Amino acid sequence: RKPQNQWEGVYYYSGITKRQRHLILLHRKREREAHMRSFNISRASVLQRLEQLSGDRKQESLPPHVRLDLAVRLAQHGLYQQATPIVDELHHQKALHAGHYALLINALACPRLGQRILHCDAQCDPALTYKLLGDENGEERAQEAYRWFDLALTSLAVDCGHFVPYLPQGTAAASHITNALMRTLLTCGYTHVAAIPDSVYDRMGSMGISPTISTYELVMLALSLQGNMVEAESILSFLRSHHSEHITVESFNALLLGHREARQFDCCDAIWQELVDRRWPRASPLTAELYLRSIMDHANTPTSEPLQSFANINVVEKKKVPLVLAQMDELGVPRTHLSRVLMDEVEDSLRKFQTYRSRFYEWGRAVKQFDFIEFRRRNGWLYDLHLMKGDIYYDDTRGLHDRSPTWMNEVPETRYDRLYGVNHPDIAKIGIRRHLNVEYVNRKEVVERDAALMKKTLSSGRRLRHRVESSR
Amino acid sequence: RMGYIPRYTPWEWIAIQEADQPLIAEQIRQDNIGTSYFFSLNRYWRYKA
Amino acid sequence: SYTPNLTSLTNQVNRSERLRKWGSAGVPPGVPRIPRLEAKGIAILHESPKVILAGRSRCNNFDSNQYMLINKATKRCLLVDASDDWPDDWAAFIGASDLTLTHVFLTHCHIDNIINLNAFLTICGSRQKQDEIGVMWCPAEECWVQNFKRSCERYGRFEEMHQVLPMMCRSLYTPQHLVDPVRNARHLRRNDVLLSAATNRATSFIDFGNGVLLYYIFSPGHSPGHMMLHIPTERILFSGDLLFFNKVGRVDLPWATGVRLAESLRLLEALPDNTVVVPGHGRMTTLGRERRENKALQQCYQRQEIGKQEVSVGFNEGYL
Amino acid sequence: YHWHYNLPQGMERPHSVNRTFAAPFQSNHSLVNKYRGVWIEFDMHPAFSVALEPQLRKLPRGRTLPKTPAEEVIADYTALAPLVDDEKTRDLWLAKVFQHCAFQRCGGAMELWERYCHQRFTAEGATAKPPLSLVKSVLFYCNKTDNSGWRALFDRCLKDGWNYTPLFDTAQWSFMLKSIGRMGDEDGVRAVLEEMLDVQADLDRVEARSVVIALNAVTNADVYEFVKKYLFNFGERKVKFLRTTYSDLRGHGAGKLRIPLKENDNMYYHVCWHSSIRSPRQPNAKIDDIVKDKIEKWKAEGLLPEDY
Amino acid sequence: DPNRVGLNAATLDCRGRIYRWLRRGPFFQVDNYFRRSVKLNRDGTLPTDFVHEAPLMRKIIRLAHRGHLKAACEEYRRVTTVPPVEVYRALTACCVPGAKLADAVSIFEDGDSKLFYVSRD
Ligand SMILES: [Zn+2]
Ligand SMILES: [Zn+2]
Repeated sequence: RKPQNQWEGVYYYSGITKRQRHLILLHRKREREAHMRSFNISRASVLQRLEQLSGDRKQESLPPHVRLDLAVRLAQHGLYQQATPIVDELHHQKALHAGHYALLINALACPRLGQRILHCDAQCDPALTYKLLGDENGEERAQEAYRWFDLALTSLAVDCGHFVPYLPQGTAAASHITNALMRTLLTCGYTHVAAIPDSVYDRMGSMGISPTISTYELVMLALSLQGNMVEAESILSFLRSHHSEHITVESFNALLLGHREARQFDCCDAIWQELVDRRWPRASPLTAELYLRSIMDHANTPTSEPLQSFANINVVEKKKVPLVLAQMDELGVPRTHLSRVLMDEVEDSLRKFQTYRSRFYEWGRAVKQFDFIEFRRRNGWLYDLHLMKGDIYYDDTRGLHDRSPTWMNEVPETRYDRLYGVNHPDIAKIGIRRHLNVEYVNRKEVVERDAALMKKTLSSGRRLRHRVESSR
Repeated sequence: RMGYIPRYTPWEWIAIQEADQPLIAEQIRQDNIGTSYFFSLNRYWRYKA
Repeated sequence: SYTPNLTSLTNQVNRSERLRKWGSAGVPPGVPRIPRLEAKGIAILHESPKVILAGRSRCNNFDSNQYMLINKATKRCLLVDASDDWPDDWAAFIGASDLTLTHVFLTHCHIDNIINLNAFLTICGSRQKQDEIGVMWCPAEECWVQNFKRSCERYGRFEEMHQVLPMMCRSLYTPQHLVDPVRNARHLRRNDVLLSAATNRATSFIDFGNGVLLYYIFSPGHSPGHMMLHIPTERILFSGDLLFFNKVGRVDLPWATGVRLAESLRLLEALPDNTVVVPGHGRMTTLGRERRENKALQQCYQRQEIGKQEVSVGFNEGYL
Repeated sequence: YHWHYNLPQGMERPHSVNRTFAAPFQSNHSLVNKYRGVWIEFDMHPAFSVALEPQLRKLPRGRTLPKTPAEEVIADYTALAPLVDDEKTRDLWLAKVFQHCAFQRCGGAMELWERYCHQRFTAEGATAKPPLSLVKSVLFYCNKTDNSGWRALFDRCLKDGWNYTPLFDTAQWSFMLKSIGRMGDEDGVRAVLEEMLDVQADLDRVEARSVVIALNAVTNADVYEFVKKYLFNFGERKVKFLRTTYSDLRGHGAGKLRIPLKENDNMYYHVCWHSSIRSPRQPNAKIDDIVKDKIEKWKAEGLLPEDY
Repeated sequence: DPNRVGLNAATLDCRGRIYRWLRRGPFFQVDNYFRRSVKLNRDGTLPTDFVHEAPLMRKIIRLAHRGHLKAACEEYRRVTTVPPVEVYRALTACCVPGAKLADAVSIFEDGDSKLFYVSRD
């Protein structure tokens, strides 16, 4: 029988229909419309709230907390220009305090516009949200964040009016506003996220403000977005040496994000395996999102030294996805807290690399194998990548023939059968009888039949020799 | 060379053979709750012990 | 069989006829080599004071036969249709009998005749090292030596595919190679005989030595060039594929004419009945037995008597 | 021919067949966990659900069908539904009794549509838009009891109307086509099948007993030629299964249907012709002047003589 | 329908049916007996409503409400049809006063994917 290929994989169904990929694209466009509809309804509500309190309260002065509540809601929805006359009169009336300034600068980073950018524009990539928030007035919001920081430190000197030459730089309010400044500057452009570890951090050191754990995590996230990993791991190495009790999850989230931008996928594996090992701080769904997206960027990355001679090699990195999802079940990370863009690619890796025991008993049936061949024969133009087009270290002088008796042990049956007539002058050296040298099962019976054929041929040849010359 | 047959399969050829065949989900064998002392041997008759 | 063109791949009956003949495999199993088991020895068929006929029956899985004429005086041997699955006994037989292999006679150039011809000239040519062996054949078989590689693909003889035939090499009847002046084992074969279709009883013979003449007879119909061997002094007729025991050759192969085969059966009616006809397949018979109890010869003359102008006789089930 | 044992037994070349060909899951058996029914999408606010909880108890919930007779839940909506002052609560409650009267086949539940919802949705160019759960429940009801009121509602779901046809499931079209073939509307079959092709519905996954009923009621000549070009839109696996189901529903398995089919043999012979086609093998003015010039010649030749 | 309950089998007549019997999977008798039996109905409801094993379902709920977990697990092994939602509600309520989480998950995992999502409640 013709042999079957043992290095050919079993035919199994790993893929989706053209209707299903269209229906995934159609359903994902509906919820992108739903988040676009949800933002503009609430944006129009805060703009109607602004014009109501400006028109009907034209001469009646509002209480300062209502104007403070509307100023943070304007800044959260990306409307920074409608909020700066509100904060300028609240600072002039001296109604703002230490916590109020940190509330306004944290609102200036717009955590309502970033929610629309995440679900609709950035395709649920948490690294791309910082890259896309910098375009909607990134330099303009950074100047007002620097201006409100100068408004804050001027107010803190009034609010602190012993430790008198070391106020307000030694208080908790100075670092809280400085942590609010670095959080707002991360949402700005590339010129301002580069100024966080260099310009803002040295200004905090020159002012003598003691940092906190949220200070270092935003600096590590700022160095993560630049792509500088030799400095980002050094800050956590300072935190691993000195302040190890206060390390939260966001330092690990910066390093998982940072090696994803630098495309060092071997490093981001070791950070995830470290977080599974220590199990403290707890793995957020942002940890599972940043690590699984680094797998998919590594899986869709083409290689160029074999130049894809047979297939894509990096697609084997999606086999780790059932291992990571099994680790999320024990870490307490719910897999339903994953984004819709990532969950389609996670289930893409699951139907390609996962099988159950009930399916493994039925996946090799000849009916399913021959359906795979006919479906490749009928429509292979729709789903194909090709159709689109002693001890040796102390040995040096070896001791040979150490009188080890091979006659105490018994291996007596090593008889070998060679072909008849090797040195015979009548038998030729080359011939088709040379193929008898490669035969193992019938080695004894073939060469004794071959010797009996060659002995009778040389006997009949030499008896024909003696008959012809004796007759003439 | 004229007859070079490698005695080690290359890293590209190993990665192709691993990427073509799927994994079995019961090979992870993780367990954190414990053994069902009352129900696991008395489950439904098709998938029973 | 033939070249798989576009209409042969898009035909359903090509996929259906390959299911009927060979079952679920669809590929025809070839004609393999006979192993060193189930193989017999070389027999001495005839001994005469002039020549000696030594033969071997069923030397291929085509059930072909291998014969050799041994001249007693000149010590010169001659192979007829050199196709043996083991041409190593034949080299040892001529080496132990002090014989000189000078020529190889070929009746026709089917795969039952020239499958091991390069093996015959290499093994027997190596023994004379411690004048080369000639090939006697008819140039009408040029169409069958071009399709020798096609016949080896269908019958599974892959080891003899990539072998240039020695009769295809440059002989004395061909223009010579103009090699660079800065090797004639394969460039020139001086010992080569091309037989002519104008075969008569006067001059169309081979002088085998000591006064025996091998009259070659052109008798097509099974093949374009089919040269029998007739020894009138010894009553021996090597018919090849023309006449067997109670049957004749096939016509259902290319370049095989049924009306040419009937004319080939009529040109042996002047030979006596005790002429022992020695076919290429099966058992040997006499020409008088085939004139009495062969239905192919009986149908050939019955159609001739009732007035058929183009008498067409021939087999469709038998030997190649 | 083989591989010898003293040779190195390495892999000759790797084979990536499962990554070059990504095959979707195709089984001849149907899915054992599918709902095989019309979903209502009950999305009530969680304050009226616990308030109307003794009234919603006798109503069909998710994968649960209570056997309360339909005349009691009609009387519950007759009295208690004017008490609740919420528009979408009464519409979602009315969708459940329309679903409850469909499963028990109560033909008198169409009075509830004319009582409450006809005047504000389907009367005299109403600009109000009904919810999707209400349109799905009344179209499933009118198809179950073979009511003729589906035509005014199906015309409202077009692209200029309510535009609810991209929100219909594949099981909604299966119950739709079964009722039109039972009542025998030739233009009702064509207007739905043109809508299903315009909406890009799953044509290969409609119920096969539903298609062969809607195709059996095709008797008009112009819509019969529409079926001939529409039959190529199905798959080759689907069109060979439409032949086997239509041959059994008119043959031995005629008792599976509630009412028997009518004998339409010109649709039967065309489906048997179309299934065999998809399966593998196993100038009048110028011509009339030619003939009149010949008869003119034959009278001159004498071949066509006069009276003797 | 109580009188139409029962499944008839074949006789393995021809040689081609013997070769299919020798080429069947590991679960061919128990799988085809499970699919010829109870399945999801035309209206979409469960096959829970079975007449012949109805008081057996009353026995398990009677055993799981009194705290007899092991006896309720023993009578659950005797079922052939799809059990109702009320037995899974009673079995998981029997595991809570003893904090038996491993038994309660295996009760849910039996009816989650294998028995048409009757325990997903
Ligand atoms: Zn021949
Ligand atoms: Zn022959």
